[PDB]
Amino acid sequence: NLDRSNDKVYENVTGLVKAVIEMSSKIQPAPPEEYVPMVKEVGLALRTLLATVDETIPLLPASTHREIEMAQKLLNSDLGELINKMKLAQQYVMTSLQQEYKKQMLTAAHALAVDAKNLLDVIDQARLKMLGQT
Amino acid sequence: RMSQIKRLLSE
Repeated sequence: NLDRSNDKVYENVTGLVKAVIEMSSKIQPAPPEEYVPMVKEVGLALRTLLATVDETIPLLPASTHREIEMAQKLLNSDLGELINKMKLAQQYVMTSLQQEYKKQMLTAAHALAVDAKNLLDVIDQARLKMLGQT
Repeated sequence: RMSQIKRLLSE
């Protein structure tokens, strides 16, 4: 379908999704000096992503703005929620609970990726609309 | 889990 040669949204969503994947694969074996940076790395990707979307919004039809902004709302929400779990898992380092809190991080990050993927979907539908798809 | 996002990763 759509040409992604210079689709910034699509790159930024890819790179945020890769970031979640990276963190996930790495998380279990990993102490806080390793797993905090990777969450930073997600957040940074996220912001790069929302900034791009802010620039794109005004190019896309009026009728789709609400829905997007909400998808953006959500992503922040998710990130927040991932940090919470991140902090919990740090409180309980080298204790019985370490691992079961890393589980709830993984759940949170998988949410983030899913929702970023959904954001991308919205954008596309917007472009397609604006590009005059049938 | 892993396998789920890894597909949507490259569509």
